[PDB]
Amino acid sequence: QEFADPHFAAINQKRFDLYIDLRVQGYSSWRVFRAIWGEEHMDGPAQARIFAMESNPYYRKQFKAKLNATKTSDLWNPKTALHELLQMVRDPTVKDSSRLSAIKELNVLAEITFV
Amino acid sequence: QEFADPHFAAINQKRFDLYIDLRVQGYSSWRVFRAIWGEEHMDGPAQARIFAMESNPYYRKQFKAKLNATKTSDLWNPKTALHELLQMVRDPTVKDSSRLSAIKELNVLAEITFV
Amino acid sequence: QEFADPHFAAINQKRFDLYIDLRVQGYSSWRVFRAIWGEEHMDGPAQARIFAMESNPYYRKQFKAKLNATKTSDLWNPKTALHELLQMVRDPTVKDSSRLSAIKELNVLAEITFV
Amino acid sequence: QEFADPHFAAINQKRFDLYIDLRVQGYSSWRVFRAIWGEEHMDGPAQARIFAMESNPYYRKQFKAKLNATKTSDLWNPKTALHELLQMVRDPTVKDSSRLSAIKELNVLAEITFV
Amino acid sequence: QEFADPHFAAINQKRFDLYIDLRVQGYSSWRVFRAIWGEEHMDGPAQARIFAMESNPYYRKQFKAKLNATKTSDLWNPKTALHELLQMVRDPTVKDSSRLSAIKELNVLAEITFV
Amino acid sequence: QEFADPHFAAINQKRFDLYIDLRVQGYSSWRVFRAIWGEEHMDGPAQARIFAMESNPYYRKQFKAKLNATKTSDLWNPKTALHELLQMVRDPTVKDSSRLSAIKELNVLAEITFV
Amino acid sequence: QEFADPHFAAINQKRFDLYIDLRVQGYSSWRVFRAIWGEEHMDGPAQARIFAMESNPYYRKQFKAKLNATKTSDLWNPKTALHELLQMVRDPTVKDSSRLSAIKELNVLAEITFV
Amino acid sequence: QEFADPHFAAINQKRFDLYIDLRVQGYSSWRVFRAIWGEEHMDGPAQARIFAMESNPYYRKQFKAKLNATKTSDLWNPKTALHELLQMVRDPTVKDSSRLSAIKELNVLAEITFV
Amino acid sequence: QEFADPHFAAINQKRFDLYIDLRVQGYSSWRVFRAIWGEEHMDGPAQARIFAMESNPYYRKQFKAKLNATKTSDLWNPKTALHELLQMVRDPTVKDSSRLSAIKELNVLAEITFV
Amino acid sequence: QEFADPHFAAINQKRFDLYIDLRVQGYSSWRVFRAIWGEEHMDGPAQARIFAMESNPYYRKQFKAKLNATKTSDLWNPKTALHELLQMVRDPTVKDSSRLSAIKELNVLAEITFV
Repeated sequence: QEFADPHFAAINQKRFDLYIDLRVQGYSSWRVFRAIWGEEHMDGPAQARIFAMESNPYYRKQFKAKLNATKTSDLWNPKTALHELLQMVRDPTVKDSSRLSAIKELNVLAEITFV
Repeated sequence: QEFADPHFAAINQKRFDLYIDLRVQGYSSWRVFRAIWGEEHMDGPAQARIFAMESNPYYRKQFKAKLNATKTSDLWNPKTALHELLQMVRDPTVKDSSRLSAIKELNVLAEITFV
Repeated sequence: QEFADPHFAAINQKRFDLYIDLRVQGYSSWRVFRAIWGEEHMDGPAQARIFAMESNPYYRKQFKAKLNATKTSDLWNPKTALHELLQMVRDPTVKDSSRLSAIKELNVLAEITFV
Repeated sequence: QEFADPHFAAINQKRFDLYIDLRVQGYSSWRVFRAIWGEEHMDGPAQARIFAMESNPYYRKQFKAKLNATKTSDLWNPKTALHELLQMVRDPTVKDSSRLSAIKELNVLAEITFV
Repeated sequence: QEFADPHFAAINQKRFDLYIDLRVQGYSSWRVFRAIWGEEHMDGPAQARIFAMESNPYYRKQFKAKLNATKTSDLWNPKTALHELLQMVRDPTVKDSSRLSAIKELNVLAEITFV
Repeated sequence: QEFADPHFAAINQKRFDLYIDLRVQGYSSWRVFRAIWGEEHMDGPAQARIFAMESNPYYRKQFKAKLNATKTSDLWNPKTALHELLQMVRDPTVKDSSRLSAIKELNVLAEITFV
Repeated sequence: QEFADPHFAAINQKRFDLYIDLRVQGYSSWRVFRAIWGEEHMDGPAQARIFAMESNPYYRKQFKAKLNATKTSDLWNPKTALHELLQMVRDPTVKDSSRLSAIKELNVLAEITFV
Repeated sequence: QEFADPHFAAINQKRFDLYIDLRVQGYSSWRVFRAIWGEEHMDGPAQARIFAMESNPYYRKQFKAKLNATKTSDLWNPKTALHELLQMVRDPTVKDSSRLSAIKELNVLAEITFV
Repeated sequence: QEFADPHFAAINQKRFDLYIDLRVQGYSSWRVFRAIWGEEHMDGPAQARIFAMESNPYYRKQFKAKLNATKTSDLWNPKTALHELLQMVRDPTVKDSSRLSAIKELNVLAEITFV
Repeated sequence: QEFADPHFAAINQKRFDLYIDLRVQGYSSWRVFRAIWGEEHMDGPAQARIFAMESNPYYRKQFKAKLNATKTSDLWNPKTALHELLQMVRDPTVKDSSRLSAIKELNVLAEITFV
């Protein structure tokens, strides 16, 4: 499918489930297309194909169902927040004001004001 | 219709419904034109054709009706807000101050201050 | 009328009503000229012709009448505000701080602080 | 009058009234000169001629009289404020922070916090 | 007088009164020189001649007298403030944040919060 | 494995444990790939291979388990916060506002206001 | 005196009084040198000669005496503040945020909040 | 060792202690490598070798032990804070806002508000 | 003395007193060197010679003595503050936000809020 | 010593005391090297030699001793703060916002609000 076709589902259905799950977990678009649909990027307009598959009625319904079926503890739980802030702290590409603010917020969260 | 004609409706009516629904859901203009009306972009002035079809009395009336007929729980419900903030968190193109602020707001929302 | 003439009304009167209505609804100038008066842009100074037709006594009086005759619920009602903020959220051209602030305000409005 | 002459009034008096009225309504200078005095711009220094006619004793006195004679409801009344903010909202050239702030203020004004 | 001479007064005295009055009303320097003393600009250093005539004892004394003799209602009265803010609002060269702030302050002044 | 293959685990399993541990400790991606998988960077798209191995079901499950199994005292304890702020203070590449803020926060934490 | 000589006073004494008075009134240096000492600028280093004459013991003592002898009503009295803010308002070179702030402060001062 | 080898310890053990101590005192990485391991920089990727030696299990364990064994008075004691702020004050490369803020904080700390 | 020699005092002692006094009054370095030691700048590194003479034990002791011997009314007394703010107001090179803030502070100081 | 050698002390010991004293007083590094060790800069990497001599155990111990032996009145006493702020005020290279803030803080300190 190198064209821009919304309705071609029920033939490639297992691939659409991987895309829906990876998207509902929260990772961005664009790349997930590279992951699941290979290097079909730059076929025509890549954004066109991406948002064309982003508009399937099958997509929309299954995405809404899976999104509403996930409890709000597999998306944001305290330990993941600590890990994300720590990732931002230890990355030497985040500029320095952002690292300072991340240290501030890790300080505020875990009552670590010298105690 | 490669011209800029407001009133040519009642001949292409199913296409106007897809456009109205996709727009009322909230996605931007410009691209939705690429989606539903193919690659007729850059025919003349693309913005001219877009806002010419954006000014149909048929458009305006049906858009207002469908917009007022949608309950305020298919546009913004808490779980969609969590998913959008998480999308902004896990995207490595959002600069770093925005990611920090998104983490802050996800922190504030779900009472996740170490509890 | 490729010149800059204020008083030439009562001959083209139906076109002036479309312009007045589209302007009173709130959309910007410049383009509405492209819409209703074709591609007569860049005839001389486009801004000159635009603000020359923007200064007709007939214009001013009818614009004031139609503007004062519109109830303040066809301009800003809550559901339109929700739709505009959602448009700004789902547009991937709005930079990232603006998207974060739009999410914040949609959060504040519809009491959606985890409830 | 392609020179820079303050006192040449009482010969061109109807043109000076249109200029005074358009200026007292609040629109900017520079262009109003293009409107009422044709394309005599760039004759010498355009700003020189503009502020030379801006310094006539006849001008000053009539401008002060007409400015003090206008009630403060033909300049700023609530419905005009709503229309101006809406113009700023629907213009796709206003950057995105300004549009967000305009939405905020339209929100604050018309008690539209979900009610 | 194409030189830089402070004391040459009592010969050109009517011109010095126009300059003093235009300056005491509040308009900037530089141009007022163009207005009253023609196009003698760029003779030598224009700023040199301007601030040389700005330092006459005759100037200083008459300027102080006329400045202290003007009541504080020909400089700033409410209606002039409304007109200046409206000028800043309707000028399409003022950037967009300044226009928003001007609308805010016009809102604050004339108790126009939906009332 | 110079391709982009998610499921090739159970053959290289000890390498996946080092990656999981180094990532769960908080250091960034990209480099950890250089560390554990040599200089296989720029094989194709490096980000593609990185986030392809970042999407293994085996990865996800083991990463979640190890992340939830680590007590919140091997990630952020007070002495590590002091050391990180001190690192930011003594690094002559952090610009000067960030160093000032780091000194401020080290001041605030350890009650060192002249006492 | 095209050199840089501090002590050459008591020969040119009337010129030093004009300089002291113009400086004590508050106008900047550099130009006052152009005014009183002609176009001797760029002789060597202009700043060198300026601050060399700025360091005379005769200068310092007379400057201190004249500065302490001036009452604090020939430097800042309310009407001069109004005139300076008005100058900043009516100058079309002051950018637009500064003009807005000047209007704000003129508003705050003269109790002109619609009264 | 011009390669990138984690486990080569117990042969060069005294050098690893100097590195651990200098790092635990708080000075940055990169240079400490230049200090203790000579000019082996730019062998391959310098950051690669640096963070490869930064990931030794021997390193990690000894670094954690020495870091937890240092009392919080050899890292930040009041007199060191005064010295660091004074260093930032007397350095003519710190820009001017940072110097002003450093003076402010030195003012706040040592109760030096004219007393 | 075109070299960089700290101890050469007791031969040139009157020059060192002028430097100490001019520095203790508060004017910057660099230029004072031009003033008292002629045009010996750019001999080698000018900053090197300047801070070499800035490090004499004789210098340090006499500078400390003279600095501690000056009462805190020859450095900052109210009338000097008024004069400095007025200098900043009347200088047309200070940008416009700084001039506005200077007017604000002169307003705040001398109780000149319309009284 | 044109190499990078930490331990070569007890031969050049008087030079190390001057360096320690000048550093403990608070002046920056880099230049102090130029002062005490001549023009040996750019021998290899200047920063390398500087921080190599900055890491001597003899250095560290004597620096700590001398730093802890200095009373907190030879580093920051009120009169030095007044002198530093005055230096920043009278330097015409400090930009204008910094000068304004320095005037503000000198105002705040010495109770000089018109009294």
